[PDB]
Amino acid sequence: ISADQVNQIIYNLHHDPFEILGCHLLEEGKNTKKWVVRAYLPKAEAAWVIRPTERKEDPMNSVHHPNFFECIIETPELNHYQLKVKEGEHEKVIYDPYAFSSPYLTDEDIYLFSEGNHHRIYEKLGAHVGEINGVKGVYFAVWAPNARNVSVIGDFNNWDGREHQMRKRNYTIWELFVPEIGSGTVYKYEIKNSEGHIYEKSDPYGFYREVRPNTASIVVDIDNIYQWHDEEWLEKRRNSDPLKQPVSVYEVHLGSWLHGSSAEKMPLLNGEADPVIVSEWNPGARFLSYYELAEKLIPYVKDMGYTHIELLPIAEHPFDGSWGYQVTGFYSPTSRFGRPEDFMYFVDKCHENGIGVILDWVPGHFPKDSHGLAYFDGTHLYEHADPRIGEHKEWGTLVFNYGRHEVRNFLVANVLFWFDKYHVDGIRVDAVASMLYRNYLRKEGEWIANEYGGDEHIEAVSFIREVNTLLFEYFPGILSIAEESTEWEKVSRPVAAGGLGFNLKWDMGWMHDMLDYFNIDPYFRQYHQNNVTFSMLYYYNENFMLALSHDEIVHGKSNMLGKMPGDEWQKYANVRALFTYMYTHPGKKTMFMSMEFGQWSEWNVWGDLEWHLLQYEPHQQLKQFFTDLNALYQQEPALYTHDFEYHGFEWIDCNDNTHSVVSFLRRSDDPNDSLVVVCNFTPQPHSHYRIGVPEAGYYVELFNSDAKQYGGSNMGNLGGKWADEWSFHNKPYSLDLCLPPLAVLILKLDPTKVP
Ligand SMILES: [Mg+2]
Ligand SMILES: [Mg+2]
Ligand SMILES: [Mg+2]
Ligand SMILES: [Mg+2]
Repeated sequence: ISADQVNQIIYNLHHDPFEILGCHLLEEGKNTKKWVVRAYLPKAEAAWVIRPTERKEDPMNSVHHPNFFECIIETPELNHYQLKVKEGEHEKVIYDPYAFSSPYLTDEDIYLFSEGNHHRIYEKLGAHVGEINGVKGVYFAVWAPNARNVSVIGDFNNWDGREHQMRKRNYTIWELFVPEIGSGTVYKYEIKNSEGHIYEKSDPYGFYREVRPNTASIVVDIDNIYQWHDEEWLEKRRNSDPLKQPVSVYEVHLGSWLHGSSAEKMPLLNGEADPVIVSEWNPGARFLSYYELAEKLIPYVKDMGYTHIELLPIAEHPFDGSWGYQVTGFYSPTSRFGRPEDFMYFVDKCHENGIGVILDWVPGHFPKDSHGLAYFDGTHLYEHADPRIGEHKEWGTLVFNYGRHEVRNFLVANVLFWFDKYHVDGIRVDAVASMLYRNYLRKEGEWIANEYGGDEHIEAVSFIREVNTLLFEYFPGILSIAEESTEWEKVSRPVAAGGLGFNLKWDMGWMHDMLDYFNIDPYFRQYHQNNVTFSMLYYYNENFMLALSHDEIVHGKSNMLGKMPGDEWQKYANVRALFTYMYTHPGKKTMFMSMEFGQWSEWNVWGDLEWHLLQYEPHQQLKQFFTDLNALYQQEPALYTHDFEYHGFEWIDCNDNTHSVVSFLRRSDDPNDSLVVVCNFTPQPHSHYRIGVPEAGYYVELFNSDAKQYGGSNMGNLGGKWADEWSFHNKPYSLDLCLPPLAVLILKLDPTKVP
């Protein structure tokens, strides 16, 4: 490029910067092409072009001006890239602001979508504010290849689409530009199918939706509604390995954490709306907005000390009682809690407080509701036509045709969408087995095998691998968490190693072992010592997340206290011992709202949590317990640097079944960060109990779950204990401990202590 062209850009004299900025073809070779990407990045000193799907990165060079950059790249196609931009000591990664010169679908967009590889399809499908032929308006586009006709109906034409019939492009996608309407427009698509039947559909790629049970889509100017402040969070994430950090997740169902009064409006970020009543049977209650949740949930979490919030599915869903797991509006955060920019504000405020956001994401199925994706164009479009692979009959839902390119693309791009537009830090996928098996919840003679005779759902395995390949290329540093309940192998291993590409898997066997164990009367736990220790046998086959989830405190299973035997003191003590063990056992941690304050009743998705319990000392003490435990977890490297290496854990003794006592070490990089953990899972105290330790010296009692401030009896070692030169458990030194009842101790060598 010339200096004159540069200067035109720098001084805002150029007639159309898209002519120069963005990605432009320079030449075509025999087997490749030469491209330039240009960027004007005021205040940046350096920039790179990332091609995350090829795992490449090329520096950009300043050209004529220190803030004007170019990068020449040879490759057959340059569809997928990001700009990494350094301003002083800080780096951000963004999509190219000049990527798309027009709001309409190009030939190239259509080709990539036809092939299943348009990672940014949601920039063109759906509804977008823009300009065509000189006039501002909204561009609508929808995939419906077998429809006979499609029209845009909405507020702007009183729901009569005769003058807003769409144009079909390439036998596949319908479009229309509507001048002089903007964000806030309410609409649907009116489709006529091959039989002549006329019906109404919400926008599959819609960005916002009326409040259930209404279903019209609403136009959002998604790139001009919110100003983020989380660049430093996003930089640290991208440059860190979350597997080597503390990860303690507070799992939350937004609709049922806390309710407000329906006698007032729902406040929004700089605005308000009518209240959304929780149900017809509880009409005095409304949901809190994303905005109110930012102001209330986030400081609550921060003070408790969790590193992450995990949300039950926030994608738009018609029935509260599905908990969000039957989604019909995959590209919009539920309108129960306000607008897209209110959820953006929630995430930005998490990041300001140093808290990450994990979304439960639901690619496995979708419900039959007629506004949604089902039978979209008068054919089996999103779902597979064969009910043996396209329906989950026991659930009454439909299963995506993962082999069909445009369906694969809908979902792959949807996962990316949440990380792009809403800056989330992770996803969690429930019931991964439901996708992986062609015989899932199907009787003999009612499913068919794959092309090799097996039960593996090949197309679904390929989709999962593609999702996780792409996610980590575009957004390194994120969490991709699976729950897979059939011992499918290598769930949390890289795709190139034959895995499914997740980086963490819920340890469901661990969860069952613990909750079954703790539910046993303590005298009988001697017959089930193996529940305590067994999960360490397979532990290194995956990267495990230790999750005690929402699913465990519903349907007659009781809340945590209710699972435990004994009198009220012992029930609390059991909860503290279980969770101290959980936080000291190798693996990352997840627990569900209400567990941290000892709610007695099961989680009820139709009400809110029993916050009044925190008026009382025992609940307050348990909450302080969790606060201190989260703090300890973040403060002790041996609890998080080596979760997934043999070095990070070793049993000291796990053979005393007759007293339900086990002990173990956790280690990190520094040998002085080693921790000694001792568990007593009966109510019998022990005044002298010997445990082998690896070094001489004074072992401080760093944590004790029987402390009086946690509701315990305050038994313990009065600060700590000198090791004896007295070999035990095959170690040269040993501690003569007092073990409190139904309690866990954590001890740590203070090598500077005065003898
Ligand atoms: Mg009509
Ligand atoms: Mg399940
Ligand atoms: Mg057993
Ligand atoms: Mg309530």
